[PDB]
Amino acid sequence: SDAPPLTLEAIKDRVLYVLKLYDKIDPEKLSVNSHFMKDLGLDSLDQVEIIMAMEDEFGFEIPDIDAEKLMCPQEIVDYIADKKDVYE
Amino acid sequence: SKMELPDYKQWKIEGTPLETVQEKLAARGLRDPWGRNEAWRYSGGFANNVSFVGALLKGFKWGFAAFVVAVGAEYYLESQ
Amino acid sequence: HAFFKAMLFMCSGSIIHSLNDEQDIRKMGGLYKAMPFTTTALIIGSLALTGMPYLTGFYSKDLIIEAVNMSYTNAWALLMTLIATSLTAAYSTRIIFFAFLGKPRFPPLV
Amino acid sequence: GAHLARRYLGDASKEPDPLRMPTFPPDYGFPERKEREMVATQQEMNDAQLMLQQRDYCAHYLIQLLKCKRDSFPNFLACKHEQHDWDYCEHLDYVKRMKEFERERRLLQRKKRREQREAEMARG
Amino acid sequence: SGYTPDEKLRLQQLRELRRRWLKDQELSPREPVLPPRHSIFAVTHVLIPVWIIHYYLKYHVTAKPYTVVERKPRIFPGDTILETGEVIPLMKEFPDQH
Amino acid sequence: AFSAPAAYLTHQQKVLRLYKRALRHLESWCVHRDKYRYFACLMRARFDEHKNEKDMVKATQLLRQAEEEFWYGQHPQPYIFPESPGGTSYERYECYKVPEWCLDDWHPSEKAMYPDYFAKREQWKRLRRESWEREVKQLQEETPPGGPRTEALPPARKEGDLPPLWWHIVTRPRERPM
Amino acid sequence: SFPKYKPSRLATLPATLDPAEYDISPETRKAQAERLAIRSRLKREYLLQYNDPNRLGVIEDPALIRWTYARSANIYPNFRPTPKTSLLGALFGIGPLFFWYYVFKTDRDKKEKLIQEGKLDQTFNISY
Amino acid sequence: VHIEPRYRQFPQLTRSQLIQAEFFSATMWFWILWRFWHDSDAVLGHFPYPDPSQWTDEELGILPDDE
Amino acid sequence: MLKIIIPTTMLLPMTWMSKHNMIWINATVHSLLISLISLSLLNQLGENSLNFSLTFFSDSLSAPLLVLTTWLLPLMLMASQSHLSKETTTRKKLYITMLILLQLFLIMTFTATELILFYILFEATLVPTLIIITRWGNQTERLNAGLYFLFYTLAGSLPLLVALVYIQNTTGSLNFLIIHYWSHPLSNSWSNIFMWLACIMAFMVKMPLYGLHLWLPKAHVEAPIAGSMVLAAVLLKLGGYGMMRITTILNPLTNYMAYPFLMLSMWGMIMTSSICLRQTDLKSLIAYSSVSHMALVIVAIMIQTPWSFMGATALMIAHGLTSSMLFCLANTNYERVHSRTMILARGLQTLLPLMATWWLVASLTNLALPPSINLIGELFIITASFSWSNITIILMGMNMMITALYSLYMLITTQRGKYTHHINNIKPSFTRENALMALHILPLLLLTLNPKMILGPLY
Ligand SMILES: CCCCCCCCCCCCCCCCC[C@@H](O)O[C@H](CO[C@H](O)CCCCCCCCCCCCCCC)COP(=O)(O)OCC[N+](C)(C)C
Ligand SMILES: CCCCCCCCCCCC(=O)SCCNC(=O)CCNC(=O)[C@H](O)C(C)(C)COP(=O)(O)O
Repeated sequence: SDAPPLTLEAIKDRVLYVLKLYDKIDPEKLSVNSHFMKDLGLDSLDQVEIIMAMEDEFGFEIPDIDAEKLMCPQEIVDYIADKKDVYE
Repeated sequence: SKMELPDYKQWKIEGTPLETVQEKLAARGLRDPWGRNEAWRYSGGFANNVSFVGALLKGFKWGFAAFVVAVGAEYYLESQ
Repeated sequence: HAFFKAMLFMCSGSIIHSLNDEQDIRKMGGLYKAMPFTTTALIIGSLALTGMPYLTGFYSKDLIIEAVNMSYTNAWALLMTLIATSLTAAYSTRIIFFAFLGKPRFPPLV
Repeated sequence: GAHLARRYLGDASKEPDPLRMPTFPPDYGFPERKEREMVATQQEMNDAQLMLQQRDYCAHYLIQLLKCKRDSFPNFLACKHEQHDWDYCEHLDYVKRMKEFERERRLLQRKKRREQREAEMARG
Repeated sequence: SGYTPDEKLRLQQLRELRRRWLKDQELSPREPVLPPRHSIFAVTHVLIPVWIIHYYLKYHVTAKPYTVVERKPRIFPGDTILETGEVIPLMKEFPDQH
Repeated sequence: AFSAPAAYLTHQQKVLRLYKRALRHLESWCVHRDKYRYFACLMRARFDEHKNEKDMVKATQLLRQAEEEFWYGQHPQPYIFPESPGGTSYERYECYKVPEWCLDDWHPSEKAMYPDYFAKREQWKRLRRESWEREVKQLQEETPPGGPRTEALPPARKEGDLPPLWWHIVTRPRERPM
Repeated sequence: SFPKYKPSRLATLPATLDPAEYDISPETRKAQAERLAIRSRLKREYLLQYNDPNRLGVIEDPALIRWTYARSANIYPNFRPTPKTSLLGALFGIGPLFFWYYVFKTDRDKKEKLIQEGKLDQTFNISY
Repeated sequence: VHIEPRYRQFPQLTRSQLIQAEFFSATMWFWILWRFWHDSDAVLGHFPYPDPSQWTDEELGILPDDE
Repeated sequence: MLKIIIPTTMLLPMTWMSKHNMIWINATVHSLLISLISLSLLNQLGENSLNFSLTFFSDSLSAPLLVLTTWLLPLMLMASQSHLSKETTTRKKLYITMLILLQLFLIMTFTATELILFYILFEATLVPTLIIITRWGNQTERLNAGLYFLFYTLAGSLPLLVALVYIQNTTGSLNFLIIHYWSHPLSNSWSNIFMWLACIMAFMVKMPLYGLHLWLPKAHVEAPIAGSMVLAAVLLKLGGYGMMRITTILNPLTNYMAYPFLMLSMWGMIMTSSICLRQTDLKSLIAYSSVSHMALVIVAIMIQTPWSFMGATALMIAHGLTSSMLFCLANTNYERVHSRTMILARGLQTLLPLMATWWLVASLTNLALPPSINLIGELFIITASFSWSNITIILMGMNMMITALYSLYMLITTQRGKYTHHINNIKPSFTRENALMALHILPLLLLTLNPKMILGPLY
């Protein structure tokens, strides 16, 4: 049929996967609750690039006003889960 | 069904045009931190692809072999 | 024209359905090997459209062009027809090149 | 194409006019011209219902081709000799038309040059 | 930058409620409680309509003049007419430009 | 679409939005991935060259010039994601979205099928009925006397309350309803 | 530096190219604050009745009623006979009628005059 | 026929689709070659185009600028 | 023909003697039976009309109108009972009495053999319609609407009466048969010109003519659904019937007196079609549609050719049915949401699919889709006008482009898009409304099957 019913663990796995290929982010130091500015020491442009990478990966656009607020991978996972009605 | 993502450390910009991009940016003092993300588009089974002329001549070998054997049959069938 | 036009549209629809309803050719990567039957069909249809000899588009378009070239007609219309039949191959080449050749450009979930 | 360039850029006074052609009478340069003969009768052409544009001096070959096409219906690859003959005699008709065009062109240029030369002789 | 604690808490509670509602949309195993030959297609879709059409054309449409008109068949030199048996003569001794 | 807008856009927000738009349009121009990476790194260098301008006036002038250059050199046919407001699947499924209150008009024969679902629906309706008054009281108490100044709503705070005005957000039809 | 873009009636000026939004004053910030305040008040009013469990029917919108009433019933009471109004009314209500009358009268006079001379090619003109 | 997603790997291909595509490309090229071998005149022209300059004046019949 | 007149006069006391809960059933069943009885008038001759007696006669132009009226009464009864549920028994009986009297007056109007009796009945039809509009209208404007309905008519009809009696003192009779057999030419004088105007302006204001149409939107918007149905379907056709009957004595003056009316009709057709594009009200759109169609009918009657006459008759019948259906369709949504604004309730196809199908069929028939009788009449009129003058195909063509637009616009505004979120009182459509729509639409296609019966005596 069509694409499978995306689940929460898959979303989190993809988010951490795409974040671990970023050269400015340490893989070991990166956690699902890590803060981009505080814990990882990135600026706003790096956040914009990360959000653009998420848009490219999952194939849907995140509005700017909603995009600025995301700061940790858990926030991105929650936003994507709420957007696509993923509940399991 | 029930398939997990591959390892993330196998993706390397080495051997792909991303290496040339990084070398060009290194001469300018800059860097490309997203090459490893794009390495999968060149790494595996997508490593090579045909050209336009080569794409047009997809089944030319088999077709020409069939044409040659058919022509040979025709030449040595009118001899009746 | 009905045959190969409908078939080219069906190939385009197959490509669209495969790539999660994506229609922009700028996100259409290397489908020459990933979609062999679709690639074969689209290449054959593009060749038939361009008046490749002894295909379906040849037996009508070739005679149309050769009848226009040998009639008491407007010269500007003849020149425009020739430029148009070159641009036909131009845009067919654009479709094939951007859709089937090169490296993937679609989202990673294949 | 060169004829178009010659008529539209060069001197068009010695170039034939396709709409107004011929401008010379048929027996001017010829001591005698044979009348072109037609092989198929009006009634045969009417009964075959060829078309108003296919009823030229070539209709006999077309009638033969249609008859052999109808006779050998399922074998649609058998009427090659008749088609070739019809195409050949069409080609002969076309060559005759080119001959008429070239004759008219040289007639016009020769007549105009000879008139200019006679006027020049009468002007001196 | 980012959320404020009120926004984070509201998003949390709304997400829990939305997930509960989405879970409730699932169907229990019994939910749709419904209350209480080979070539037949070619007979009732081809044969019957063509029988009716042939009857109507043969016995009603053709009963009036000029209702069905066919163009006259082509006649060439050399055929024989079916009715009168007339044979059409040959065609004027081809010049034979072989 | 989910966050309450603010009164105005800050200079940092405007610069970030210009950065995103420029990068996306450059990707639209640079079809291939390696070329896009090269020119995106060049664009990043251009953007962070003037990151430390202490005078806001010159920063806004640079922003003005960047907007003018972007408008002149923008892609006339930029890439749009399929479900974005300019995409080919923007509002495709809006014909399949039906509000929940329609289920109140079903014939009892129709409701005979799916009994458990309608029991759960009755549970949810009773919960909404019981929590509406507390939601209204909380909104009344938290609102400033001059009325609300933004569109942000408070969360729940007491023992078992629900966030005010939650019914029509929680009970969204779906993204792919039918 | 680059060619300029000039707005038109049917192709307006973009927000990012508006000079008025790059030269700001605290008065403009206050005005934006009031705008957001009114919008938030109206949104709260709408959402209070939107979520009411006991509400059955249509939430009446005073803005829609105002729009329809202004478009339909409020026009004549605010109409004054001015040179502009009278001239436009006379033009758009009289000029087309006389123009079309002249066109059709001329065509029919030509047709009748051709008929009288007997040269119209009226063969097979049975149905009329 | 069941095929699962790959996530950054080449998609799974069945033998049947490759066989079909290769067969159809081969048959198209065979048809083109066979038709050109049997019907070349449809492409290269069948009857020679004459040059009007080589036509003698006797057969076209114009007087030699005398009368 | 008293076999049809007496049953209505019997409908009156039958309604007034019924039980309090059986008025609607009895009225509907016996109105349907009377329609079935009136179906027999369609057996017409080819040379002369059915001259029943010294007082009544039936032509092939009035028989379809009688059938349409007798068919429309049960539809009005079906539509009216929804919003009159809270009304008292006596007032419901009075409303049914008004409807019955209107049908009776129309029936005797379409078959009067003499012009003065036809005038008397054609003017007597004013009272029940005005009473209905003013008494059972919903909003405060109804009063004014009634006034606009009344005087606009009377100012046009008062001179006609004078002209009529004048004719009786000149030719000695007003009987239609004697008038037709003893017709004499009208010379070109001022007295004859004013006689022409007096005889014509009443039916011009009834159609209505462009510039004289300001009463129609008021009357058709402020009236109840039955009132709107009766004004749109039948009452507008009185002007056309009268013009067709009266133009027998106006020749050859009409040959040049039709120019101002032809120009008004064509340009106002274009103007009203343009008006329909920008309309915030749904009933006014249908009203201006009616104005455009009746302008086409006026053109057809004025050019005075057999093809134009047939097209005019077919167009009147088709327009009556179509406009009645459109009004009922709009009234369903109004009863749902209590507002006539078009953009209030949207996306109704998601909520009411079969009603969306009814809307689609009604709008397709409105824009003259072939082979409906709407397009038959429109095309006959267009061909006759082309014979009149070749340039007409411009203006008509423009109309044929604009009309469809607004039609589909209405549909796209009401049925498509996304539903209004705050409207949650949209109940599923009742069997009554669906039956009303089906009874509106099926006779249209049935008449399309046999179109020779609405093409008038010129057939
Ligand atoms: C908003 C819409 C309302 C309805 C509109 C209906 C239109 C009614 C107009 C009536 C049309 C024709 C009326 C008069 C017929 C001829 C017109 C006349 O003006 O033309 C010349 C007439 O010459 C002069 O014009 C005389 C008329 C001048 C006085 C009339 C005033 C015109 C001003 C317009 C006022 C608007 C009238 C309508 C008010 C609503 C013709 O020359 P002539 O051959 O000698 O006269 C023919 C009659 N004969 C044979 C008896 C001799
Ligand atoms: C394809 C055609 C269009 C492409 C053309 C695009 C041209 C644009 C290039 C030129 C743009 C500029 O230089 S405009 C440079 C703007 N300069 C400033 O704003 C100075 C103050 N710095 C800050 O505000 C923050 O540090 C900030 C920089 C926002 C970072 O934010 P974060 O660190 O907190 O994430």
